[PDB]
Amino acid sequence: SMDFLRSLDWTQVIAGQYVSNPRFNISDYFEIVRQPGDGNCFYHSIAELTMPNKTDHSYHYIKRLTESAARKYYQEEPEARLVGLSLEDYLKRMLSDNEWGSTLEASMLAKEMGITIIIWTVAASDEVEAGIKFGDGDVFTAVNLLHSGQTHFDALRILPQFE
Amino acid sequence: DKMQIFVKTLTGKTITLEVEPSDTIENVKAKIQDKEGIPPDQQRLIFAGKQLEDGRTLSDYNIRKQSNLYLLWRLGGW
Ligand code: NA
Ligand SMILES: [Zn+2]
Repeated sequence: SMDFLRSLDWTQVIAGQYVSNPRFNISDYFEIVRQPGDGNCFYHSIAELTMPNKTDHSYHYIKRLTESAARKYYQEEPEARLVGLSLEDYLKRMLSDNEWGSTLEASMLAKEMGITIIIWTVAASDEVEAGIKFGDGDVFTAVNLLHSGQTHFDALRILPQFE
Repeated sequence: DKMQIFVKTLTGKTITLEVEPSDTIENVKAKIQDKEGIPPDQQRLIFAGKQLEDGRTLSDYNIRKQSNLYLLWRLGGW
């Protein structure tokens, strides 16, 4: 069980987006770094994993990177089709406080920041239902997020004994 | 003209849908909502690397009987 994370099998579903359905409990392999449930926790979670000396206000930087990413990528992002807003109208809502981030922003930030983002999703349990991965890196180099409930995100860090 | 297609969901379940070639993508999303409860505006239906668009039919995408599709959905967002 100690090498489990080396065994993950990712299937590409659309360009640069991969899915896996491994059977494991999140807390067996990851430290869960809880984020405030203030509507900004997608961006709080990315900040925890990418910004040194992260505070409750680090997320503003990530949202500015999301704006930069969207100006490059929004028009061509397949998930942006579900939003249905022009770029400028999307940006005005995205940048508003307490507006929820999503898999769309994960896709764009992965490209903008040059990183791989994995969102692991659970449903009222420690048990993983799925992982969705934006970018071609592996779990050991990725930014790992935990999606729980409808819109809540926390940050994950691989536990040291699995490195 | 009834046929079936297979849809693998983000969470790894394979479901079987009863469809017709003239069914639109929106029609298929409605069938998926009936079976899995996912709102159509949250659904990302994918075939052979392409996210399918509302307003098109299964025929337009060369989706024949026993085709295998993927269903992703948004995580988070408004
Ligand atoms: Na996306
Ligand atoms: Zn602030």
